[PDB]
Amino acid sequence: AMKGDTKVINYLNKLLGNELVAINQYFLHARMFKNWGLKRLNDVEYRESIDEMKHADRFIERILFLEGLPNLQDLGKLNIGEDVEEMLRSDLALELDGAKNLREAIGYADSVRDYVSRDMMIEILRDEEGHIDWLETELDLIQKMGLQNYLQAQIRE
Amino acid sequence: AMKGDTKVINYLNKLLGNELVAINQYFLHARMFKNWGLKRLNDVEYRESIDEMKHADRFIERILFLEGLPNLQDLGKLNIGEDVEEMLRSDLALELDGAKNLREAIGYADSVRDYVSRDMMIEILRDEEGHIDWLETELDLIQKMGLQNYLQAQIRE
Ligand SMILES: [Zn+2]
Ligand SMILES: [Zn+2]
Ligand SMILES: [Zn+2]
Ligand SMILES: [Zn+2]
Ligand SMILES: [Zn+2]
Ligand SMILES: [Zn+2]
Ligand SMILES: [Zn+2]
Ligand SMILES: [Zn+2]
Repeated sequence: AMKGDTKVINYLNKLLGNELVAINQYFLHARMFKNWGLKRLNDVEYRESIDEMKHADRFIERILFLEGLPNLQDLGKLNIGEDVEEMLRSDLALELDGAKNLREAIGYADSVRDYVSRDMMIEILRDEEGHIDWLETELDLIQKMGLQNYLQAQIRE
Repeated sequence: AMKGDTKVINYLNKLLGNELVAINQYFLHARMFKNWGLKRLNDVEYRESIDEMKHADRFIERILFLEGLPNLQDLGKLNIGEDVEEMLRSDLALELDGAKNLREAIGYADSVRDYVSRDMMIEILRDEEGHIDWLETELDLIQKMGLQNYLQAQIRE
């Protein structure tokens, strides 16, 4: 029961849209992984999709508490990718942009004393840095091994 | 293990994108309803969101079976709406466009003897006509009652 900063609400709406794009992209990648028998990749995607759903729910709850309404930007075109490397590299692109947006939002909410919105986003950003670390690590392994050797290494004994 | 019609795959990708837009919009509406204490509205949304997730999964599975890959169009801007009538009227707009697209796809898959894709979409279209009926009925009740009386009538004894 309070009216929040108008720029804070706009940030929260931008960030919510980011989470929804990521969840859509996870929906497609999971099924693609599963079809190729890539169970370890599928299980990480699935698990991170749960993280993002939790973030979106937090955003919407915060917007509603601030007497704002959910109102999304153009969510654009997804770049789903055609092979595993491209899929993970697209995910990394989304994640790095989302983290950039989160930092910007955090700086601004902090600057205007919206410390509840700030603290929620800080928690979310910690989750996203974990997502980034995972992607970077996998992509570095694909570069080291070559994609086909990497994929062959996912096959279960 | 077969290669499907290229236009059939493009239809399936278009229709999949439709389902993802609808699921995003359900995610936002559910939480908005829940916040306003509109439990009956929230429960229908939630339940239909489950239908749409099932449809998207069918589409992706069919695309993968046809040796296609998931590849989405611009999913655009959602019109979330600012009051209950606007929210339901936006849902009706999505649903009517999605049903139009499904009929078009059904006619074409039938015309090229892709009767498995045709039959899957027919099943999906039956679900969507149910969604439409529900929306139209609620919207007719809002017109009859006025929105405020309608909303007051949702309140639980
Ligand atoms: Zn992914
Ligand atoms: Zn997230
Ligand atoms: Zn993430
Ligand atoms: Zn490379
Ligand atoms: Zn809705
Ligand atoms: Zn559907
Ligand atoms: Zn529907
Ligand atoms: Zn009206």
